[PDB]
Formats: sequence, structure tokens, C-alpha cells
Amino acid sequence: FCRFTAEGVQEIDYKDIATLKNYITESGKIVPSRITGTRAKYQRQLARAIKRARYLSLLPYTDRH
Amino acid sequence: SLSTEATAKIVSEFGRDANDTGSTEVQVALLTAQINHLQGHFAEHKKDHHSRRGLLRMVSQRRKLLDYLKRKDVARYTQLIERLGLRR
Amino acid sequence: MRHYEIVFMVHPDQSEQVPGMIERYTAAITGAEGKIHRLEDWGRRQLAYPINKLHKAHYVLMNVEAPQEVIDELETTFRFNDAVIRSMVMRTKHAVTEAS
Amino acid sequence: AVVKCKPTSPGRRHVVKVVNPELHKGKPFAPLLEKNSKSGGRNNNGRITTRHIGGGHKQAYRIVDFKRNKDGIPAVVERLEYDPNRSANIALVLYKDGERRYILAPKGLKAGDQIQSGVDAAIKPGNTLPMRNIPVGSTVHNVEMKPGKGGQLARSAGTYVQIVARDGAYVTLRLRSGEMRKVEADCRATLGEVGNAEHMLRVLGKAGAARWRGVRPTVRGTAMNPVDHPHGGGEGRNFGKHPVTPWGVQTKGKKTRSNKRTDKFIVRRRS
Amino acid sequence: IKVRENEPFDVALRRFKRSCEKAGVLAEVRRREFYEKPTTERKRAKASAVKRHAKKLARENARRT
Amino acid sequence: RKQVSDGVAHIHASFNNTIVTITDRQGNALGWATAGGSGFRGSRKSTPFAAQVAAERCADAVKEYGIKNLEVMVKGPGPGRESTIRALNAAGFRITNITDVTPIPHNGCRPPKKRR
RNA sequence: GCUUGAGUCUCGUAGAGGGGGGUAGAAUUCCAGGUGUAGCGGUGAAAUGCGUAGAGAUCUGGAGGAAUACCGGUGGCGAAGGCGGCCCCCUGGACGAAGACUGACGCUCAGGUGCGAAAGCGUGGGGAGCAAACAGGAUUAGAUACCCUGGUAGUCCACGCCGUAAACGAUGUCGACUUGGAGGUUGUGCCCUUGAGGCGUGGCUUCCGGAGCUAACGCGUUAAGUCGACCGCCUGGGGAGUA
RNA sequence: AGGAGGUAAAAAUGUAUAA
Repeated sequence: FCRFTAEGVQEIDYKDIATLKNYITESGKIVPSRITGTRAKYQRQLARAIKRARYLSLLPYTDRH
Repeated sequence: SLSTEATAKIVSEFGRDANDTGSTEVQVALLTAQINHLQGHFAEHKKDHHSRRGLLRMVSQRRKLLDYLKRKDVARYTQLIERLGLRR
Repeated sequence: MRHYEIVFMVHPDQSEQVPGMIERYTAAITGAEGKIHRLEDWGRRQLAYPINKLHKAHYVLMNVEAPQEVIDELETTFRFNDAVIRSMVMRTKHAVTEAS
Repeated sequence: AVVKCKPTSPGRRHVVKVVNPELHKGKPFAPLLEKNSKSGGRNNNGRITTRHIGGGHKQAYRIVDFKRNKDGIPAVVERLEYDPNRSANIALVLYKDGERRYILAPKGLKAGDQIQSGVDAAIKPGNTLPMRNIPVGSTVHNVEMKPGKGGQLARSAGTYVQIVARDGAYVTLRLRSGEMRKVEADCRATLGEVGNAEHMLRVLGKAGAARWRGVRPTVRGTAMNPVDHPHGGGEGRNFGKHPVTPWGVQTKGKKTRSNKRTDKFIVRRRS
Repeated sequence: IKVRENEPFDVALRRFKRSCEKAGVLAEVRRREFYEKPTTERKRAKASAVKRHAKKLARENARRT
Repeated sequence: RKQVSDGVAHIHASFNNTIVTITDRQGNALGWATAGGSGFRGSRKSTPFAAQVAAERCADAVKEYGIKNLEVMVKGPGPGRESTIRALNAAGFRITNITDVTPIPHNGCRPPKKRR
């Protein structure tokens, strides 16, 4: 039960770039729910959150640009 | 969709009581507002086959109620459709 | 009467000219009874990947409430303007405060 | 509307007629109408210079305003009329100060809309403004060539010019054919796209629809006698010469573009 | 991806790339659209995963080992 | 000539050979060598030993430029992918950092189907 | 007449459900320019092809089109076909809570009507990559195939038409009943949310198994068990789902 | 224990009578 957001329940915002930093790999990929053990609701929640932050250049798409 | 404000208006016009939101009178009137509201949607897209099914399904339900309503309250029946304008 | 969360970038130069920019936008919304809620100017923040040039950028956060007519026209003013880059517009979900 | 005419007679079998019910019926606006005597393809010398033109129903040239030399004065589009001179449709437009002039009808134009021309005009299909206040990458028609000349590019039915880029003093655009021409930035243009896009599907049908429009019959090379054209002759349908024009020039394969004073402008040729 | 490990590294020391993609996507995207074989092979893959779980629960037998 | 100090050794290692290219800090090429260019084409061309030798053939031919520090940027799912950089350690260079720039298409063009 | 069938309303929740319009990045290809030099590309081994006209490699800039890594999961949604970047606008269905209301309005359905992957067809655009046809080089007794370099229609969009597939859980739809276990997903209630819980109550869904059944394999509360309503369909193979 | 990379040219046919 290695959750984070499941206890601190909230509609996950893309703005928390510090929070989202922990969920992405150094390359820039989205770490799967199999590793973090995050609840599936919050996983898909996180996915849209990341991609919106990705769109606003708050998170890199990859290492080299 | 049938926004909430418009919904309470229709109920308070056909229902025998303010809370009487289950009468056959009301359900036919209710769906009819919705179907007229969807004609604009199916005047632009004309290719959206899935909600086309949505509309088609609710037409048959309207059809079944009038079938029912006729066989039970003949007088009431003619009154209803002249107030809602349909059948042809 | 939806709630929107407009977020848009600004090319540095015009960053010098940013307050008047928002002043025009908040006027049109208020012009149609749109209650504004946040106005968090993130300020000149460094990007992650370069947007065609510009290794630096300037953000503006809105979180405004408005009717659908106004918001569609106001979005077009981002399109045809060569200062605003990447304009995001999301949906309601009970408009917030303090957000950062 | 693209209607297939019902086959009543052999001759009307293939008439796919373009009917547009919005078109104003009646007589067009008198003050902007001057005569156009045809010439059947004959110059000052009276000889036939360009073949195939002759006959045809009597047309009446209408003064279509292309220059669009009005700035900051609104206009209310009155109605859409028919015009034999071209493929497009002209629109009778009325300015706020009581003045009527014609303009090409953009496809997003309905009877009673609001347009205006000038530098301060908003981006909306039907407006006319210089190519410095247009967003790089839009759809434009009626492009000019020199500042204040009038407009000579993409004014045919359903035609539009893409503005690819903008390199300071020059605006690199792209004509419909495929060439990417580089024109002066200060040249006026008109946003949108020219309407009546169904003109493509308008198939004549019987010879008349071609004949009463002005096109005379074309006589093939292998039918004429050897004294009249480089092809033909023979005891019976014998071609064999390299396909040429009636004046000994290699056709079907020879580049003939030669000005040189405009190559400075042509960026990429049609392919 | 990237590695510097500043001063004392002296060796390749980068097998972490195996831990990202490095070959797993290249040997996967080198050819074969399939369009629907992964559907087939993922149903086959997770079938084999449950074969292990079945076998894990089926390990409680003597065998004298 | 030109006397350059930095150097970025792009190493394109595919399933057939390891074309190695030492460029400058900006991108201008400064000499190269391949598996086949070393002199041995065929099955041998696609071997880790090929990339080994490839580095030596490119260890020289850059002596006019006297490069000191490197930024190796390997590229490709080749069999020589890993052996080539160790050949550069012994070659007398200093690898500052190693980078991987393999083109990983985000569902780009459909790949071929050339195998059965 | 009545309400347990069926249906409507109030507040919420999840979702690649559908249509329309925008937009971002990564990658292939092409074009323009710089650096730079003999191979590159390819295979089991080769050759055709590309390349001293200067490729491949690399970098800067630009043009385009199609697809949207990772999330991604026997995970979700739709009646089925199917549907996955992100954003907006329009819109359908499901599910739950606690109440209110109608009062059998229900189930199935020959003919009929609508939807229906991919291929194909007509008209008009688009065309990167991929790729039937086809060409060339190999392998081969021969190779009109597999393999290789190229390459068109098509794959894409808009509007019409086609109505077939192993359109498959090879299981028609609907309702009732008959021991369990491990999960996933999505709700909700109660208690101390004192702490990732504890105990329940619904939908959807995966797997393993008892009775029972089946020719056996297997199915097994989302049945192929025990029963009911209705419809479709079969009567040896080949001929033939053809004349 | 849990996941990834790499490994395989060519080679056709056997009629017609036994429990």
C-alpha cells in the first residue's frame, strides 16, 4: 500500500509540480501504478494531470530537446 | 440533457400536483421537450449515430406511453396531444 | 455560466507589457458579469523545453467564471495575438482559490 | 445544390446542374453596369488570334470592386447575385454612407452580414486588410501584386491562397496551383475563401451548354490536312509526328516559362 | 538517457538505461504493426502470469526436496 | 589544423555496423570511421569487435585536432552499442558524459514488416 | 383497485461512449545551407539500388502528412462493429444514495426500419510512411512465393453506396431459483477518519472450483444446472450455400 | 526473486492386394 495521494485525498492538480516530479522517471516517462501501488482512480487522475502540465512545459517530454 | 430549470417548468404545467412527477401526462410532455431540443443537434452533425440511438430509444418509450394512455383515458388523451402538437 | 481556468504564456518582451494585457481581459469578462476569482501572475518562469525559441517565459493564471459566449470570443483574442503562446482552458469543478 | 437532372431526353441525360436558391432573381443594380461587346478572339488586325471563342449569349460586364479602397467604414452585405463574366458570385454590398459596390462573395457569407475593409478591420471572413496584420498560416483569397493595384490571385470559384510564412518585408505565400510566390508585404488581401465551390461538379451535358457559353468546336490534329496542321493527313488515322502545337512548338512536355525579371520572386515551382 | 556521476566514475556504469527503454522499444518498433496481435499476446502474457500465481498456491506439496 | 578542444562522438550503432563520427562542440564533423571502413565486410561487420576496431580507426585522423574531452552520444539498438565506448576509454580520451539519443517515435509512421 | 414488474424526477460519481472544431511534442521522409569523407544501405551468405556529380554520419532552419510512446492494467465504455495525446463546444447510455410519483404502462418479435470492422466502388481534395499490382537482384530442379532494394491503387479527410467476416464468450434475448474462494474496477452507508482501517450493502468484470449436467473436453450464480415466455435455425457428406 | 537484449540457408515425391 505504497500510496501518497490516497490518504491526502484531493482532486489532483497539475500545478503541484513538486508532487508530480516524484511520479515521473528521470527520462520523463510516467511511472506505472505497478511500482507506486497507487489506486487506479488516482492513476488516471494523475495521467491527465501530467499531460496538462506536460502541455504547459512544466514537465519535460523527454531528456533531450 | 434537459436543464433543471426547464424541467421544473414542464412538471408544474402538466402534473396534477407540484410534486406529481411520474404521471403519464408528464412523461410524454417531458420527453417531447427533449426530442424537440435534439432536433438542433441532429441538424448539424447528421452523422452522430450513437446519440441517434439515444433519440430513437426515447421515441419508442414516448410511443408506448401514448399507446397505454389512449387505452385508459380516451378523453384525457385528445386533450394532451392538442396541447403538445403531434401525431402528424 | 461555467467556470474556467485560463492559463496562457507570454513572450518575455511583452512580459514587460503584461499588466495592461490582463486588465483588458478581466474587463470584457466583468463587462458580461463574469466574476473573476484568481489573478495569480506566476511571473517570468523558466521553461522545460524550448517553445520554437525562448528558453524563458512568463505565465498568467486566471481561474475565472463566465458565460459560454464571452469565453469563446475571448479565446479568439489569444489566437490572433502574437504575444500569447499556448492558451489552456479547462472546465468548472467548483472554481477554487489560493491555487499554486 | 448539386441536382442530377432527370433523363427526359437524350441530351439532358448528363446535365448535373448547380442550382443555388439564394441567388437574387431580377435585374442587377443598374448604375454599376456597362456593356461588353464580345470580339470572338480577333485583335485590332481583325484576324483570329486565340481560337475557339465565338458566339454565346449576350453578356453584360459588371464593375466588381477589387481595390477595396475604403478604410474604417462598415458595410452590410445586401444580397448575392449571378455574374456570367466569371465563375464566382458577386455580392451587392452597401456601406454606412449610402454607396453600393460589388465584391467577390466569400463562402461564409449570407445575405445580411457585416464586413468592412481597412487596416483596423477585425479578422473575419469577408474583411479586407493588408498582409501584415494577417496571422501567418491562414486562408486568404483575392491577393494583390503591387501595393494598391487591385487583386489578381485566387479570385476564381472556390480558390484560396495559403500564407506560408512572413519574412519581414516579404510575405511568402502559396498559390493554389502549387507554386510558392513571394509577394510584397504591403499588398492588400481578403480573408476567407471564395464561395460557389460546387462549380467543379457543373457538367455541361449537351453541346449547347458549351456552345452558348462561348466555346466553339475544336478541330483535332489528325483530322486536318497536312497543309493546315503539322499532324494528320495519312490514308487513314496515322499519327506519328511528335505532338506539336499548330505552329511547330513541342507541346505535352516543354517548359515555356520565360520572363527572368520575376524569377527573383518565384521560390518553388509547381510540381 | 544521461549519466555523469561527476568525478570518480571511470567505468560505463550505465545499465540503468536497460531500466528505461534502450532496446525494449526499439526491438518492438523495428517492424510489425500487427494491429491486434498484442491483444493476442497480452492475453497470453497475463495468462502466464496467473499460471505462476496458480503454481505459487500449488507449491505446498512435499516432494522431499 | 583548427585546434579544437571539445568533441562529441556520435556513435550510430545499428544491426549491421557501427558508423562512428567525432564532431565538434557545435555539430561540424571532424572525421569518421566505420566497421566496413576498417576493412572487414560481411558477418564480421556486425560484431562488438567491429565497434572496438572502429574506435581505433577514428582514434587517429583526429590527431590534427588534438581532442581532449568527449561527450559520447550513442544511438541505435546495435550489437556494438556498448563495446565502442570502452574502446574510447583505452584510446586516451576523457568521456565527460554519456547520452542516449535513440529515436523513439511516439507512434509515428507505421514501421515496415520486412521479416518472416 | 394495490405495489414487489416497468418507467419519471431530485443530488452526485466514473468512463478510449459518439459527432464537430482547435492545438502540442517526439519520430520517419523531403527540400535549402554548413562541416566532412569513402563507403553506405542490406542479408543466412550476397546482389539490385544509393554513393567521388560528393552519399551515409552530423548540425541549423523550413515545408508537409499520418499516427498519438510512457501511462496501459484478463483496466474502463458502447447493443454490436468498435473506441485510446491534450483542450473546448454539442450530446447519449450506465450506476448509486435517500425519498417522492405513475399504477402492469411488461417480455419477446416473422415481414419492416436503422446501425454495422477491413477490403472494395463513385465524385472532389491529400499523400509522409507503409504497401496488393508490378519491376529488378538473389535463393531455387523451376520460384510468376517466402528474403532484398524500389514502387502504384489503396491506407487519410469530406459526401454518398456496398451489408459480408472465425461480425466469436463459435453460448439468441428476458425473468426466477440453486453451496463457496481468490481478485480488479466503480459507488455508498455505519463505527473511533482516532492511524494507510474495521464491519456491511449494490452494479460491472477476470479466474479457480462443488452439487448438478454433458458423448467427453469442459460449463459452473455474468451456466452448457433446474424451470418459464418468445423468436431464429438443423435433419448424412459431396453436389452447394452453387445453378 | 522480478524483468530486459542476443540465438536458427536449402532439403520435393513414395501409385496399386494382407488382420
